[PDB]
Amino acid sequence: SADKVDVMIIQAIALLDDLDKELNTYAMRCKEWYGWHFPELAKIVTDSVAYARIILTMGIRSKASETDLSEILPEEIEERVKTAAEVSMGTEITQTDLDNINALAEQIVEFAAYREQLSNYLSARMKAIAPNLTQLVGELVGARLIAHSGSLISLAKSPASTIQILGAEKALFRALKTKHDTPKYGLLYHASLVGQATGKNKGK
Amino acid sequence: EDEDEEEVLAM
Amino acid sequence: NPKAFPLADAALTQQILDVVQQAANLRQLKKGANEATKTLNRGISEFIIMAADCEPIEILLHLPLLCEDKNVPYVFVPSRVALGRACGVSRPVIAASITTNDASAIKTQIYAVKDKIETLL
Amino acid sequence: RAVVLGGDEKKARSFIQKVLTISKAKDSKRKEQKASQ
Amino acid sequence: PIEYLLFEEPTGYAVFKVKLQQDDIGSRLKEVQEQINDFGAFTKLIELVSFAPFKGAAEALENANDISEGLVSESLKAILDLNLPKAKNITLAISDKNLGPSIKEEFPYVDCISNELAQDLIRGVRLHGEKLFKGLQSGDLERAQLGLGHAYSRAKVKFSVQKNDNHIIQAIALLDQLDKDINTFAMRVKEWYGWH
Amino acid sequence: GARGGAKVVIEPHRHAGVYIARGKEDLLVTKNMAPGESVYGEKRISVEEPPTKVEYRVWNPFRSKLAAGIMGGLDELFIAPGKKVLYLGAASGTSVSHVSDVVGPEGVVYAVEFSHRPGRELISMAKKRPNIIPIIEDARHPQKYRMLIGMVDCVFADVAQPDQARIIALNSHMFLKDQGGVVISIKANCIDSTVDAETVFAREVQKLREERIKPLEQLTLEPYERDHCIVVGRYMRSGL
Amino acid sequence: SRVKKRKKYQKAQKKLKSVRAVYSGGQSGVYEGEKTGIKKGLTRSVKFK
Amino acid sequence: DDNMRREVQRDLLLIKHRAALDPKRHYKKQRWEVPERFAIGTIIEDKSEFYSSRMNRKERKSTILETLMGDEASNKYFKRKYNEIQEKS
Amino acid sequence: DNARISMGQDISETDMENVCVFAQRVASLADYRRQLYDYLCEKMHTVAPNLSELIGEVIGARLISHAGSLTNLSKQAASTVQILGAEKALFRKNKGRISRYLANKCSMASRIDNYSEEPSNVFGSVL
Repeated sequence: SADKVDVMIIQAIALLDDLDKELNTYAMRCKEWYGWHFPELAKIVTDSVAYARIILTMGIRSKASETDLSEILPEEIEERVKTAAEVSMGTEITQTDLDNINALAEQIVEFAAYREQLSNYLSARMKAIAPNLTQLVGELVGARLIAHSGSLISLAKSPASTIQILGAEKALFRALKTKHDTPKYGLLYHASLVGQATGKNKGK
Repeated sequence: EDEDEEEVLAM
Repeated sequence: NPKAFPLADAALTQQILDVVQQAANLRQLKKGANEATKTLNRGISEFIIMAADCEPIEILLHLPLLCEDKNVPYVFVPSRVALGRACGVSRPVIAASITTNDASAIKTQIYAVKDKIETLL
Repeated sequence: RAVVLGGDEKKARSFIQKVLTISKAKDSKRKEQKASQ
Repeated sequence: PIEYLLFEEPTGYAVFKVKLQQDDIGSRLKEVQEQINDFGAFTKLIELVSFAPFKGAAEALENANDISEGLVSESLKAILDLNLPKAKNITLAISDKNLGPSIKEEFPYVDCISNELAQDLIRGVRLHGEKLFKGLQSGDLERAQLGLGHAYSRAKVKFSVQKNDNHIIQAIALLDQLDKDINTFAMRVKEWYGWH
Repeated sequence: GARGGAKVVIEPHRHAGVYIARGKEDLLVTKNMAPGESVYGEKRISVEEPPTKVEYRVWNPFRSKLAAGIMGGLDELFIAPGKKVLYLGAASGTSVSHVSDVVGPEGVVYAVEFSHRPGRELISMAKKRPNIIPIIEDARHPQKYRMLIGMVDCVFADVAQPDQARIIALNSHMFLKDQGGVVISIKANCIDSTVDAETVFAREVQKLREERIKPLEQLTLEPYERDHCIVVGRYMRSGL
Repeated sequence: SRVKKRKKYQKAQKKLKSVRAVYSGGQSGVYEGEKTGIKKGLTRSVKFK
Repeated sequence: DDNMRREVQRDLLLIKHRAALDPKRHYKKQRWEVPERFAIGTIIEDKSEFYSSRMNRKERKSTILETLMGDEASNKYFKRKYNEIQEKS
Repeated sequence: DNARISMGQDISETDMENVCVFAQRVASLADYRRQLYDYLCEKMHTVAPNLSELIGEVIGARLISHAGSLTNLSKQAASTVQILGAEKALFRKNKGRISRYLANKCSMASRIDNYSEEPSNVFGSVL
């Protein structure tokens, strides 16, 4: 059945990490390239998507007086960007320059939009290919578990001890060879139930 | 810690 | 206001070209903008001479920037035809550099021109 | 403690002992001369 | 014999009134030099009577250039007119001696002082900064200096946008990044549709 | 020596904000406020710390006289993290960038320059470093930039001018804190080539005493420079 | 005697390098660091009392 | 990190005993203790230093010592010097 | 012909939605890359007309980036400029002579661009 293939999950989780890396590099480029026009923004607004949206609404600092950033930013932050716009140390840019920077920012929000779509799609795949696992550990940790082993079957043939320390091999074998205590959480540390526990109960 | 350890089962 | 600044008067130009000829005979002269640039990087330049009639003047405007960063005196002379002739070579020279040497035979003469160039700047 | 080591780690361990003996020899020789003076 | 003091800030012009006059013959004595440092003792000497902030970045740069050249702007001529009594002659403490002649021409009834007694008072105002404004809105003096310093420097240098080659550098490093991503994403599209 | 892909050990110096990179050779190092690029072509050292990739820059004692001071063993430096510094004679970002690194995000550097051509590179460098305020103005007339500078912790003077003592005096009286630091780089040839360097160094120390500046230590900058010294003093405005 | 004093003087120039730091032209080539190392806890400045 | 990795410990020994690495190189006397806090860094050359001060990629190694083993001149000297000391011992 | 008869396994509608949507993202980036390339050529002409004319907009822009700025490039000596592009072969026994010769002219062109308020392309053409 098309709805019970695990090769989609292993690729989706790999794709999702690839998107996060590429979306981050473009965000830095926009913060650097647009930072020439107005370098104080990066310190005020840290979110890459929110940073990109400000450029789309107002391409130039002069526009900051009239442009409204309410839908992007809270009240106290949106006024900080307005004050900084006038007293900025940056240089003016041509409309030819502005056209390509807006194009880059559009790619930020479009990539951010698709990243949210892929996150939902991975949840849908996980709730159909391994519904029982998702009910217990969750979609994100569940998908990470499956991808680490390489297949759903390869994970099924593993004892629960390995599933406990599945993502901590660097620490595990270092400890085993050096007569030291071994890790006790691995990749399951980010499961919701583990977080609810406290102290030594996390290990249990 | 090379002085502390000793090598065995040399191959 | 003009890019080539300060420009030495007629009297100072002859005094500068006198020192250039002596340094040429004593192997204390670097001819050409490329060789002049290296001396500034090594900090072995006593001062720089440039030609104000260079065509275009912009191909030697990196030198004043390097000098002012390094606190090295520099001056412009009106003619590259005259500068190259006094340098001892058969071609025009747009820039020349007097190499630092406190054991030179022309040390007093070099410092005399250097003092006047600082006054010019 | 007894351990089992790979070839590269043995070479790394062999090298560091060679260095330490040379340093000890160079230091002691340096000491003896200054003591003599 | 100082009664009013003029201080220039990045944010505006502040006029102070000298309540008590410090000893002049004993100016170099340590105890009078310590009073300048101590805020509690300094506040007994002067008190703020007027502060006129600038309209924005443009006015601050204009007045920075005028103060740099020892000239009286319309903004400065306004605050001095509002504060200085017309009166024999009112005495105004200013940091710059070059500004003294300019103020005298506009106001024949004010005598400007920039001696060391004036400098010590200007020094104390600079030392304590916003603390002397008693809660009045003067922005942040340190953050305003950064913008004005850049604006001041770039005006003298006549820095212009046309010179910038940073647009070139950002373009190059972005183009090859796009080329890598166009390939990387496109190959995946071959895999995803490759199954189908 | 210190080639491209070589590995080094980074440890702190006795001075705060200054580091040493060990190896077959040793390097003086400051943490990069603007990572990813060099200011004047110096070597950089990357460390992976929890993982973010922090960067460091090499400080060349032959290019910076302050670095030549660190190498020669200066006892007290008032340039330290969280201090405002007035840098007189900031030709470009060669040495101000390293001073900006030491003071860090919380401190600031007031970089004063006169010539316009070096000033352009100073302004360009200052955009990458928000803690640098470039002031393209003559240090002989501090009144022209009194609006731009507040009270400062340390005054560093690298002006290579015969009347540098007056300039250091004028700027300290307005902007320097009581008990503030003063660090002068003196080049004997610039002040008086007619007499020996030792006579010049003694004369400049006398002028500082005349200006209520108490010298603390003096250091000559061989092998990196010839006929150069750094004098470190304290501004005692109350009394000497 | 001329040769004897020549060898005496060149010998003294070597020993002067072991008594104090001497300027020897500055930097030659790419900067390769401090070859003999940096001492963190030693100061050579002359202190005013 | 407590229980520090062996490669870090063995590199800290190289800096401490750097006086013996090269017969021609000598150092100021220094009692170098392992600092409380430190980092391991990799140098980045300038692009203008491609010929003068750049290592080839294959020569680069994760540790300082592994590069030192690669140097053939160093290995030859250590082998000769080591034998002489053992003969005397 | 292949579509009528093939061994490909049909994937879900949600999967097909991502193949197209992901393909739209790839398609848009190619369009923007072409736009940014044209922006580069126009910007190279105004900023560095002499250098862009002599070698090209893309090659000249890479040379500027390796120097770190146009100001850095104009300050370097001719020998350093040649080894500034000796790692991507920007200027590339008779072959070496031209590469050195072109490097010297590139050094001159960068100076006319950097130290002119409104650089022209007249000298780059003759160069």
